[PDB]
Amino acid sequence: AKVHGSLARAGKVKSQTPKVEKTEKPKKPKGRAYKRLLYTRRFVNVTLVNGKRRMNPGPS
Amino acid sequence: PRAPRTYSKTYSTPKRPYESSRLDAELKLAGEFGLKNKKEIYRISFQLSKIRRAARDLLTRDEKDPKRLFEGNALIRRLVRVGVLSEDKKKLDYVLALKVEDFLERRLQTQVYKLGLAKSVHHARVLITQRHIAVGKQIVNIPSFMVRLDSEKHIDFAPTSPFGGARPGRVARRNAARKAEASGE
Amino acid sequence: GKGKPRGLNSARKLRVHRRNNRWAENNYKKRLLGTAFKSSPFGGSSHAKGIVLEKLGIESKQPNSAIRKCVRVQLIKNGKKVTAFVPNDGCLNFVDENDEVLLAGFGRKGKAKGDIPGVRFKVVKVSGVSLLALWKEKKEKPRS
Amino acid sequence: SVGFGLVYNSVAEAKKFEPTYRLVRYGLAEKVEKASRQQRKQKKNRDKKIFGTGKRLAKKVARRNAD
RNA sequence: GCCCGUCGCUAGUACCGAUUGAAUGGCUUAGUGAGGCCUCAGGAUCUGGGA
RNA sequence: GGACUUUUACUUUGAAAAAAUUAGAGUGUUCAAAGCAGGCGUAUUGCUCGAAUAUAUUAGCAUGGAAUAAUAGAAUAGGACG
RNA sequence: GGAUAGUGGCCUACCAUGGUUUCAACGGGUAACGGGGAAUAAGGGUUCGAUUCCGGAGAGGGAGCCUGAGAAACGGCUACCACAUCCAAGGAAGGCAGCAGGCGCGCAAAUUACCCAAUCCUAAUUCAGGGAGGUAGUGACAAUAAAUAACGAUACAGGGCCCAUUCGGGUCUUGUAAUUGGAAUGAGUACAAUGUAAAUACCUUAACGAGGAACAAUUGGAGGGCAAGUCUGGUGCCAGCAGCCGCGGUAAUUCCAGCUCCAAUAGCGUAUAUUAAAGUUGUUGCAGUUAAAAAGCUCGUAGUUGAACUUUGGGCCCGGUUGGCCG
Ligand SMILES: [Mg+2]
Ligand SMILES: [Mg+2]
Ligand SMILES: [Mg+2]
Ligand SMILES: [Mg+2]
Ligand SMILES: [Mg+2]
Ligand SMILES: [Mg+2]
Ligand SMILES: [Mg+2]
Ligand SMILES: [Mg+2]
Ligand SMILES: [Mg+2]
Ligand SMILES: [Mg+2]
Ligand SMILES: [Mg+2]
Ligand SMILES: [Mg+2]
Ligand SMILES: [Mg+2]
Ligand SMILES: [Mg+2]
Ligand SMILES: [Mg+2]
Ligand SMILES: [Mg+2]
Ligand SMILES: [Mg+2]
Ligand SMILES: [Mg+2]
Ligand SMILES: [Mg+2]
Ligand SMILES: [Mg+2]
Ligand SMILES: [Mg+2]
Ligand SMILES: [Mg+2]
Ligand SMILES: [Mg+2]
Ligand SMILES: [Mg+2]
Ligand SMILES: [Mg+2]
Ligand SMILES: [Mg+2]
Ligand SMILES: [Mg+2]
Ligand SMILES: [Mg+2]
Ligand SMILES: [Mg+2]
Ligand SMILES: [Mg+2]
Ligand SMILES: [Mg+2]
Ligand SMILES: [Mg+2]
Ligand SMILES: [Mg+2]
Ligand SMILES: [Mg+2]
Ligand SMILES: [Mg+2]
Ligand SMILES: [Mg+2]
Ligand SMILES: [Mg+2]
Ligand SMILES: [Mg+2]
Ligand SMILES: [Mg+2]
Ligand SMILES: [Mg+2]
Ligand SMILES: [Mg+2]
Repeated sequence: AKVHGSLARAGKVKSQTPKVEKTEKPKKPKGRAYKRLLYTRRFVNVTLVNGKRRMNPGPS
Repeated sequence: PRAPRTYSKTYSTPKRPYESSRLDAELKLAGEFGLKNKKEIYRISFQLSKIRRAARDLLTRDEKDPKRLFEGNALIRRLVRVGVLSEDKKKLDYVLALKVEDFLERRLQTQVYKLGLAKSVHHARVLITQRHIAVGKQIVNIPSFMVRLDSEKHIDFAPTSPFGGARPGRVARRNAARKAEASGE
Repeated sequence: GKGKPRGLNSARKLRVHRRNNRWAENNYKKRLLGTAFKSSPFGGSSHAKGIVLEKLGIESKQPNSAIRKCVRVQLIKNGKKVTAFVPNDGCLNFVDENDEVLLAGFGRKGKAKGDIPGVRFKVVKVSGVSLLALWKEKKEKPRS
Repeated sequence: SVGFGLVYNSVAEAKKFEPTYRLVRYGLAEKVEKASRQQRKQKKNRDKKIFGTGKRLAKKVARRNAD
């Protein structure tokens, strides 16, 4: 159908979302130590069991 | 015009990419044996798979068939050699059984921990890859060395590094140089 | 027994017969006609590089409403003229007419993507650099 | 460290049966050095264009400088 | 509710088609025919019938 | 050595058989991908195990089989044995 | 008969009318060198092989030939065609699908380096020559091993556990911690010796070389398929996303971001092709009343297919290889 529609707005929403700079955080261990940190997180000490289990909850 | 340098890969990847259960399963293993990769688990189950294959293909040949007896014995005597296969189950319907942790339970990584000497599967790694501990006088820095049973009695720190005498080495020797240089003259 | 001759010498019938019906397979026919090499904008090859003629504003298909921002490209090895998609927010700002671009497929075995009608390709690079990097900021567009 | 060793019955038998780079390593042979292997190639090839001695071609060219 | 076709707009693909249209490649009629090879001659010269 | 022999298919074992690749034995390249090494003493005058096996089909060759499936035979007897 | 090294329509005379074909001749196509083989893993298959070994063909295209034991040779010659270089304009010269290197072409591919030390080749030959070949450089083609951290103490918090009339912490550690603590090691840097033809790296190893400002892991994804949020801010059928289904028109679980989270991790996305899934090519193994599909009907050649029946039954001997009960 129509092919010469406007082009004015190309790059609109990216160029109007307010920047927020990344936040500086602890550096995560690479390799083994990470698989390690997961194991203890995922299994060893556990966290919750609300109903079952959740992995990225926020306000609950 | 030269002979091909031959090679092969040593690992294989899960058909299903995201099986929640196999994933939990895998991560635990890593956590138990101080692995860094899911590949290090892939590698082994791949070794296991082919072993199981040859074990299958053999056990369909007649009992007391030449190849079956030759290659079958050979297979078992290799497995027992490293301490994966139990002396009791020495007849390859339990090679056909077998399973991964039996293989895992035999890496240098593990043995260096299992009998004291490290008190952490991770410390176990770190130590090995840092030129401590050896098999003979021969130092080994590869965590997946796989301890050949009759080399288990000879695992100990190397005659070099600390932990086996012969120096503290630069990071401690730095502090000792800081004691007779500040306090004294 | 239905159809297929079960006989012990009927091999020749059995092969020929197959030969014939392979032609009802879309990939086998495509391969042997060489539709790849004959028709089809790209040479048979995986990507191809052309020059930008006009910046277009393709309106999407239903039930979507959008203007989809594409480029008419003239394939270098070919002269063949083709319309290609310029992905991610902006990027139509990266191109400009007469610029070189590296086109690639859309992952649909020929066949248009979603609400973009007619378009069977997508842009991957301009002036030798990559829309992607440009989009981020890891790299910059060349002099002229 | 594992290496390989030899020990000749005499030093005239070593000097003759040894690699000529080995007698060099040690100190019992001079490294008579030469032009780049490619320079020498280009030596040959220039000589290839000359039939006979050469110095005869000098004099015929000494005449050239007159004409 | 669903729904068919002409008709009208935009874009795309292929078809037919004056141009006895165009291009590349492989074989090839007829005509012309290089060059080496074989052969009939030849004889600058150079010796004992040959070179 | 002479004199003659209905043709086939199938299947068995076997010969002839490149290496590298593939399967695979032996060997602790520090592990491994590899490699085809290496291992023992008198480590001052040498001892020694290796460098396997298997697959290699269709065709051709060689041999065992005689089921399954073809073929030819004796009826104008121009038959078979002597 | 001639020709050839020699058989042969190889060629020539004479003579004849033959040779191939639905069991597919002949013709066309091939983005065709053939094999050893490669990729995919229930099996049966399907796809691929320009390319390390063997065979073949070629040297810009054709033809011709000299030498020679061997070439219809091209880093040999002659000619034509097509390119194309030098000139004093008279002429002369060239053949990278050798090694590098340049243009072009394109999605697509590295040094105008060293050496004959090895491997082997050739010559008159132990010696010379060898861009064969080896060496280094370029090199995330593939493939292997696997660093980015390890251990105590302390500050509460716990979960334990004995007791609980009730403070609770104290022992055995589960670990979340915004002060701590000394330990360890090669990434690198570098005496040295080793390496090597000479070097470079590797293996060795003196002196150096880790605390968050590193020596600081990535690549995609977080609605479903599909493992991980209904956080916060933005936009308002726009911008964009979405292999497919679908999201976006003002509280977006899909966009643009921040935070947090998942998967694989020195590697991860993407495009194209192919394979498995696919019993959606079906010999194994498909489907055809109504979903795609039985020719209106019968005859019929090729083709595939095609009932039963002929030495069976019984008796005797010989010598093996496993297995038992004893040894
Ligand atoms: Mg059809
Ligand atoms: Mg839809
Ligand atoms: Mg247009
Ligand atoms: Mg072209
Ligand atoms: Mg030279
Ligand atoms: Mg000379
Ligand atoms: Mg005309
Ligand atoms: Mg056989
Ligand atoms: Mg062998
Ligand atoms: Mg004749
Ligand atoms: Mg005729
Ligand atoms: Mg046919
Ligand atoms: Mg071709
Ligand atoms: Mg080939
Ligand atoms: Mg092929
Ligand atoms: Mg080609
Ligand atoms: Mg040739
Ligand atoms: Mg060329
Ligand atoms: Mg011709
Ligand atoms: Mg030639
Ligand atoms: Mg050349
Ligand atoms: Mg040549
Ligand atoms: Mg002149
Ligand atoms: Mg070249
Ligand atoms: Mg490349
Ligand atoms: Mg030489
Ligand atoms: Mg001499
Ligand atoms: Mg070279
Ligand atoms: Mg790092
Ligand atoms: Mg640090
Ligand atoms: Mg990220
Ligand atoms: Mg989920
Ligand atoms: Mg919102
Ligand atoms: Mg939101
Ligand atoms: Mg988000
Ligand atoms: Mg992957
Ligand atoms: Mg079958
Ligand atoms: Mg079906
Ligand atoms: Mg129907
Ligand atoms: Mg009918
Ligand atoms: Mg019958």
